[PDB]
Amino acid sequence: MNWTVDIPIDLPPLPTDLRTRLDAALAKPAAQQPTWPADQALAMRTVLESVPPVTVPSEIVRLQEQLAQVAKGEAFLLQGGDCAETFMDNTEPHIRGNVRALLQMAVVLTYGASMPVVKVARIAGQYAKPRSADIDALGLRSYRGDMINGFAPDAAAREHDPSRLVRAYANASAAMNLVRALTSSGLASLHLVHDWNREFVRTSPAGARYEALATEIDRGLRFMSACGVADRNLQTAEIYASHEALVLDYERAMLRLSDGDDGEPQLFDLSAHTVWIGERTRQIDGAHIAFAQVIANPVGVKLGPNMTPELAVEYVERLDPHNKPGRLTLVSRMGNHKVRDLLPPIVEKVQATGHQVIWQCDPMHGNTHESSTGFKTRHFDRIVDEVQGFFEVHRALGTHPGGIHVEITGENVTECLGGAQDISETDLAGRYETACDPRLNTQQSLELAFLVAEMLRD
Amino acid sequence: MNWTVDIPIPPLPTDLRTRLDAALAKPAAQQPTWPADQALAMRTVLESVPPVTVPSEIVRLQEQLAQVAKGEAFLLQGGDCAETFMDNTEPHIRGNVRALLQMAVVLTYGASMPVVKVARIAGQYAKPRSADIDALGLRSYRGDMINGFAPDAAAREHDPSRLVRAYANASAAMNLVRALTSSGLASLHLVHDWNREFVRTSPAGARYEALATEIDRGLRFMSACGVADRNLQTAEIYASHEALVLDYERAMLRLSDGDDGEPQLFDLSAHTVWIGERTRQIDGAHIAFAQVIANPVGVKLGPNMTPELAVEYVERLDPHNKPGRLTLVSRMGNHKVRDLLPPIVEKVQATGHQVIWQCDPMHGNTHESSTGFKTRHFDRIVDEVQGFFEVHRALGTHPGGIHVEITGENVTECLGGAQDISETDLAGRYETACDPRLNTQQSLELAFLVAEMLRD
Amino acid sequence: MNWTVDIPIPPLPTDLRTRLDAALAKPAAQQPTWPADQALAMRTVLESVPPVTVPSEIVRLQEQLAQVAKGEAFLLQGGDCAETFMDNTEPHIRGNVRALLQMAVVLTYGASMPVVKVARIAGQYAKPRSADIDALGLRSYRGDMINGFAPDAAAREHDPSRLVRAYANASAAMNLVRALTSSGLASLHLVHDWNREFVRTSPAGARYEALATEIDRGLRFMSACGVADRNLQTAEIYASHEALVLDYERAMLRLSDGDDGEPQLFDLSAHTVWIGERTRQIDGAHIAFAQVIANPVGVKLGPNMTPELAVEYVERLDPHNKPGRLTLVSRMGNHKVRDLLPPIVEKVQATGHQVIWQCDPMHGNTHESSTGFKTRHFDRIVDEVQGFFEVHRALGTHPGGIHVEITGENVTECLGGAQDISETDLAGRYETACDPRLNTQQSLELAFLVAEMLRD
Amino acid sequence: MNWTVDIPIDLPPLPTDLRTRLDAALAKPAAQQPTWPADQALAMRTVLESVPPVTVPSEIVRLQEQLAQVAKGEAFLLQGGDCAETFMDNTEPHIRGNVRALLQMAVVLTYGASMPVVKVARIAGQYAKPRSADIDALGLRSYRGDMINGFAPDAAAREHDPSRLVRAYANASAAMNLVRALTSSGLASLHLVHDWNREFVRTSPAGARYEALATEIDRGLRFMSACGVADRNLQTAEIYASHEALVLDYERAMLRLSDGDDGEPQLFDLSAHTVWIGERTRQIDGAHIAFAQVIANPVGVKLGPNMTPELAVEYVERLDPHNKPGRLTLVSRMGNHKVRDLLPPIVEKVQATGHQVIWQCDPMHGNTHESSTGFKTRHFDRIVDEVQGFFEVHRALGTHPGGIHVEITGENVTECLGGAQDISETDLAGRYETACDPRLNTQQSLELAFLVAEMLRD
Ligand SMILES: N[C@H](Cc1c[nH]c2ccccc12)C(=O)O
Ligand SMILES: N[C@H](Cc1c[nH]c2ccccc12)C(=O)O
Ligand SMILES: N[C@H](Cc1c[nH]c2ccccc12)C(=O)O
Ligand SMILES: N[C@H](Cc1c[nH]c2ccccc12)C(=O)O
Ligand SMILES: N[C@H](Cc1c[nH]c2ccccc12)C(=O)O
Ligand SMILES: N[C@H](Cc1c[nH]c2ccccc12)C(=O)O
Ligand SMILES: N[C@H](Cc1c[nH]c2ccccc12)C(=O)O
Ligand SMILES: N[C@H](Cc1c[nH]c2ccccc12)C(=O)O
Ligand SMILES: [Mn+2]
Ligand SMILES: [Mn+2]
Ligand SMILES: [Mn+2]
Ligand SMILES: [Mn+2]
Repeated sequence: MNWTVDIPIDLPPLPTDLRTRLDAALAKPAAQQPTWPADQALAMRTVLESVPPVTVPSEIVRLQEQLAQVAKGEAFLLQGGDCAETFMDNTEPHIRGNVRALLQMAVVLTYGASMPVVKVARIAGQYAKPRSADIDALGLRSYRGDMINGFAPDAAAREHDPSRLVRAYANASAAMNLVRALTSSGLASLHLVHDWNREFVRTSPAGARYEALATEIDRGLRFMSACGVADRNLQTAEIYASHEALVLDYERAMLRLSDGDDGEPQLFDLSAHTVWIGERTRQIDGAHIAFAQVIANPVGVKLGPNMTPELAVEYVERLDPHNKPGRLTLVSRMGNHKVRDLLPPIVEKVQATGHQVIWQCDPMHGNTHESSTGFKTRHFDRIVDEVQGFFEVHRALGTHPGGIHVEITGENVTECLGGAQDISETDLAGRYETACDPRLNTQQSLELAFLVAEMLRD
Repeated sequence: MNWTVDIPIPPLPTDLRTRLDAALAKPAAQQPTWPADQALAMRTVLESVPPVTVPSEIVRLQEQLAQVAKGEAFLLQGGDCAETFMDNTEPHIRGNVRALLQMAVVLTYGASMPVVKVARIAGQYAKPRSADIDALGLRSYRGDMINGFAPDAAAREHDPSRLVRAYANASAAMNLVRALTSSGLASLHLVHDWNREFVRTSPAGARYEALATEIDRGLRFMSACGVADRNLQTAEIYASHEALVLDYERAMLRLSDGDDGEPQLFDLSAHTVWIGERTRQIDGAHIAFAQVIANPVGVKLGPNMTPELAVEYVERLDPHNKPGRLTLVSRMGNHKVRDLLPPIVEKVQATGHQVIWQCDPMHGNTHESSTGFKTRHFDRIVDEVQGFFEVHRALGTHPGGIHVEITGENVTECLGGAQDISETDLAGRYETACDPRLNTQQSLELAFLVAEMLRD
Repeated sequence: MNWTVDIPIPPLPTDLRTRLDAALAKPAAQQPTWPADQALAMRTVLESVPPVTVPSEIVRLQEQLAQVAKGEAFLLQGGDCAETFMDNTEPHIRGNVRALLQMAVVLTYGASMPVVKVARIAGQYAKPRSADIDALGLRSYRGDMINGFAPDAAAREHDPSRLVRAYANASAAMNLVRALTSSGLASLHLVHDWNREFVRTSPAGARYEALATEIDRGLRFMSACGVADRNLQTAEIYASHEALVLDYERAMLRLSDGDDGEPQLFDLSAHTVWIGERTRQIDGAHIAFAQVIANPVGVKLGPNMTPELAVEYVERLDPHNKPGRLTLVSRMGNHKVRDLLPPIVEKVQATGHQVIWQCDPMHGNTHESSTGFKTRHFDRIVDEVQGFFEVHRALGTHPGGIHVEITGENVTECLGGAQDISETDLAGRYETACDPRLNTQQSLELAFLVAEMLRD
Repeated sequence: MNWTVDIPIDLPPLPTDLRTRLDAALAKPAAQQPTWPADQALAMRTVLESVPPVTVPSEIVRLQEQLAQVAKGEAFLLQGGDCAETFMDNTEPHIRGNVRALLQMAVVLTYGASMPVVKVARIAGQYAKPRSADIDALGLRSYRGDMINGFAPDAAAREHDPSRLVRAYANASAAMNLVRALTSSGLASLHLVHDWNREFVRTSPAGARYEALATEIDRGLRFMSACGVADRNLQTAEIYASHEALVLDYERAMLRLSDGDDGEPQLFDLSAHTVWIGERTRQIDGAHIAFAQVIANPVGVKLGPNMTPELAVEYVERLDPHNKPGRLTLVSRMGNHKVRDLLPPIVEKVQATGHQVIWQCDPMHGNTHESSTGFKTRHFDRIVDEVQGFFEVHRALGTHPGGIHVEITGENVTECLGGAQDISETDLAGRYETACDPRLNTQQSLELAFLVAEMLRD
């Protein structure tokens, strides 16, 4: 009839002082919010206020410690996953593939950087997106991600449905459960992950190019074993969860109070470990920035080509008022043709504040174009070149190129042009599967890690 | 108040399909009565969801249960009698995880060997009933996977959407159990501090002070010897429930890769499951389903168990003689266990198979109070574990573990303990959706008492 | 019966040469009387030999002694009163190492904190004498570094070749101590098994059974919690002796590299040394020598110690306020310790320096038996440690350690203990070349008793 | 007067059954023995029978386990030190230097081999040597090593002096004490040792040649740390002690019985962990081979160019009668011009026995010549080439090139020609300090390790 099933829905409030501060923050204007009825939103938030959290505060405190090391130039941040997760594709094979692809990158980057890599997935919550246009090319209300409405090009599917708040949480908690299982039970074994990398080198069209570094890494691993390193710390990995904090109904409902066995109680957003604010919602006096101000999680802000040095400093002063290294990550996405010019005066001005942000490169979102064959796509070479320029900016300034933020999948999709597979405009039509932006496929994402490893090694 | 999910629009190896079909074609007791087409829709949803557990965890559990079977570890299994969707919250889950960990510390010290920790959690949403009409003249409550606790006819109708609600709640609970155990709740030193606070405040804490202090001095000894808090920071808590609703269990089957031997069916709704008294028909679907899955399994054994039938369970469910694959869960009643258990243990031991012998001291010791509550006396619960130990000591066999129903809540559900919970007291916080649980103090007191059994 | 060694045919920093010269120019008590030119030849040999210890070990010991001084570890120091060349054998060295380890296990459990293990070994070859003529009318025996034990005049002549014989024996003993401690003698589980055998066979083993079993259950708990035998397989035993013969100690000085701060003189005849009652003249060469070397040092404090003099030792020997650099070693007599120690501890604590307070319960409790033997009563030895603990408990200060004279041999040298060694018994195996030692059973019994003091 | 000092000398016997077997073995003829009086030898043996052992049996059992792994192709044996230790040069700086030089080699070989390296020093007992001629070029009785007589060209010094048995033990136990201290207290820290290697690359004349591999190793080490390997297993190293078992008075006096907490009591030679029998004393029916037969230690036999395949098999049958992998090491020293020809039929015949020996290359003792300027010397290139040929023999046969046995020192001596320093015949006169054969100096020994690492990597 509909080919759906309906699932029926049937504790103490947050402290009054923290709620008072939250309410003053959320009184600010919020861009890009769903347009569902307030009373229905309230009902769904009330459901979510009672569910088990996706993450817990001690994990977020640990992440914060590891991100402080990144900010101080003593680790590197890898952040990667789908552009937009869908409920339909939130499956074991797909989750496992994206976790594998992230781990494979991390091995190569760890060796290249000669320092720890903090692994943060875009996963278990990346279900909401902004739109510039409220009507899409089919004359429909725009798809806004599965937390808000449906991808299917159908008017009914596109109506904003607050029950998707609860479907999002179910999907997020189920995905996170599996990410925890996979990372603690042997998928994330260093030797197993490297074996996958060896197979990539064996079969890639440009594997000859990456053979030398792959063999080095292999000889590094075998050296560890030769020296009598026990495989204990090598058996499991930590993968943290992240998404864009966009739908404030969801994020506010997933706020919890820490139990104060750590230093004192505060608000954590336990929908994720770390979240970032996007280019379309980072209004300095808007609700998203004010929400980020109130929560204890590490946070990031996207910085595009219109960014000024002065506005960047404002973000730093609002979001890192206590000068905690790693609390704030500034995520540059300029375009490969602009990054070398636009980034330096922003970095200089922010460095002069005495604060220590993480400088992270997003080489995807500034390098998107439309193909002749009608697909939204990005060229691999432009993605690579923005990271190259980003490294050059930091090397010239003596600052730390702190990490990358990429959109990838373990699927063999045909979404970005180029790479060693030499994906063409024609090829795009084969497996163009993204519900939003074009992702690096599993080979392209690994090839990028090898290339960035060589940047790190210089 | 509906959320809504879409019904999704590589085949099993032929032999596994054949064997699964044959198992599920056998008669199955205690199944919900809902329409086949609606059940199919829900199963098709569940066949696509992320699993609650993964096969490598289950293989690890099997290794650790083999050590139990060989007399080199002890099995602690505990949690709610029935999880509810309403009470599937962070505080409640944290409390039950804490209560299990607290027990495990005391039992680990008492046993002088590792304790395998298995929660009744993230799936324990279905129960059998002897009668389909209850004392109020309603269709019986069968757990939140099947129908609703509320005493009205509409709530008690069997609703297949509860299959998917059960999974949602299970996966969210399991996520949190993983987080809590890897991120410091399960720190050995933190858990023991809770035990010290119990001794401080219990009415019979004087009784348990000496052993508590011994444990404390054992922990400090580790630190004194330069043991780093690496192995001590985190714990493994496995998930278990009664495999009852075969619509749910069959939909949560996944095929392993052939990285370990050959491809097998794992039930990834849990790490380990057990078959109950009312569904363990030797030629029934539940026992046959258990034969087809790779998980470690248990079978409840009540007072009508024969030595010969016990051997037949062993031979059907442990056909490859894999130590720890099968757990036999005695629940006899404290007045019967000493008499009924020995000839069952003797006969099974003579097979050359190595089962885990596990004591369930709850389900054989239930009575109704004057004040109308289903309850159990603490002293009878303790005494069945005592008798169980005596049976094994006399035979030279391994008293392998306990299976108890507990909660971290301060409920008033079982009589007695050091709090001396009375029939009157029961009315205060009788919160269980099914059987009476040991509250958090009673569960810890039981662990101290069983530690003293282990030490003798 | 001579082996023969050749006299070997970068200058100190000027300030260290100046300070060493000034120290050694001060008056030195209790020195051998042998010709300067012969002493010089021997020192020149010793200036070229491989050191018994190395500076990084001494820096590590200093770190571990700082933890003792801060109340976070306990110091066990024990071995022969006087090592002899004749008894410097594998069995004897192994026995004394075993006896020290056995004590350390019990004390570690009792203290609930790490025990720093320091043997009187690999150098303890020289002793002071109050009288230069002994009861037989001979020149007194002064230890094998100086002259011979045999009661005849020729053997008692001071012989500087014994300097080099002492080093040879020391370095050979230290080699073996290193081998034994890294290669399984010092395995925690093996050492505890020896303790279990003692409880099995001692006449008062019933008395110590409960604590022995507690310790056993503590060890098994570690294993149960999945502690790997990595940290448990090996132990560190440091070497110590009284720094008495300044010809020997000065020849065994080596200059550190400047990898840790600046170059310093280390005495590499040992890890730590102490200055005795008869050589601790505040303006004498021994105290000045101790000021110049980087090793942790101790000073013996007897019944005539004032609080003011104790403070002067602290200020001279710990001028930089480095916790654990100085150990003050109380030896008062069991009848005096409670009275004499408190005002010394109070005054020193008020300085803001953190010394190690260590009990030597032997040297203040020596008497002569009817049957002619120098002996000590076990009960008086125990009682001085008891009083020492009482002094510290009353003051809120740290009873930091003990310094005892023990052997792994079944000798008959100290009266009493559970064996009830009598005056008659003494004649059986009175084997010490100087003071009466606790035998292997008495030394272990003492550790059990001091563990109970630690537990109160 | 003499410029010496005299040191005066002042327990249950070994079991009667073991002594009976020992006496039957030592009844055999023994070559190259000192000629001191029997009654004086007996007195000195009686002294030594009572001294603390240099090594203990549990260490030797552990070595045997690690050598079994070498024999099975899963580890590599490095054995190195002075040709002849002297008492005069048995000092802290010299011992420390030789330990450092061995460790430096081991790091490079571990990385190159991608498997553990068993580190065995020629040290703490290498005090005795054979001679072909009983009169030397000065018309004196030949120097036979400090255990027997004195190096000084003086008739009195050259008389065989049994008190040197006890001086040898004193020196051995003092050296071993220090080797234990150094290896457990931070000299043997992996990172510290590698830093020395970095400094060598910085300053060697051919450091450009070895820079790439040095940097690889550095990046391997930093990878370990990046992956969160704790520096516990990396802080200390095991260095075992070895010498040629030549003077049977010494070796027999240092026999001890194991305490039988291991499987059963037997005779261990506790003067060392492992000993070998030389080319001049390996008579198949001689006392040295029979002594090696009776002791439990791992043992080696030198095989020179006159070796037959049949005699090699005889050694295997006498010395490894229980087919214990690693118990026997066969140490080829052929000459670089002969090894490729002479070794293969020996390896083939021995492999066919079903026994697993360690095949170890001694590239020194077959490659010695006299310079025009009068010095006994070896060319670096010939030393390297014999190891090269040795590897080629094993690669062709599918057998395991199991290790090397070299004569090295941490001193900057001028004893072997060539290397990157290009040591000439003229240069030899500068620091020719060996009491017997020419050693690789500290730079040459490290350069050899780099070159053999490249052999391992092929
Ligand atoms: N693909 C998902 C299926 C899903 C994930 N978590 C839950 C929880 C409860 C029911 C279904 C699911 C979906 O379409 O939501
Ligand atoms: N486990 C040690 C690691 C090590 C420590 N120092 C060194 C020096 C050279 C090689 C290795 C090591 C080992 O592999 O022996
Ligand atoms: N206690 C839960 C609340 C809830 C609603 N949807 C989900 C999804 C996943 C976990 C929990 C929940 C209930 O009433 O079902
Ligand atoms: N880390 C060691 C543990 C140990 C090993 N053997 C012994 C013997 C006695 C006491 C302790 C130990 C240590 O704590 O010294
Ligand atoms: N007990 C020793 C035996 C001995 C003789 N020379 C040495 C050298 C090193 C150690 C011991 C010995 C003694 O009588 O001196
Ligand atoms: N390896 C863990 C140690 C541990 C950590 N937390 C707890 C709580 C209760 C018992 C033990 C542990 C283990 O033994 O399970
Ligand atoms: N160079 C050494 C010095 C030596 C080494 N060990 C001992 C023991 C006793 C006396 C001297 C030495 C030598 O010439 O023997
Ligand atoms: N301690 C882990 C090591 C590790 C395990 N799996 C992976 C995968 C990719 C990189 C590293 C690791 C860590 O460094 O995160
Ligand atoms: Mn995107
Ligand atoms: Mn129940
Ligand atoms: Mn004394
Ligand atoms: Mn040589």
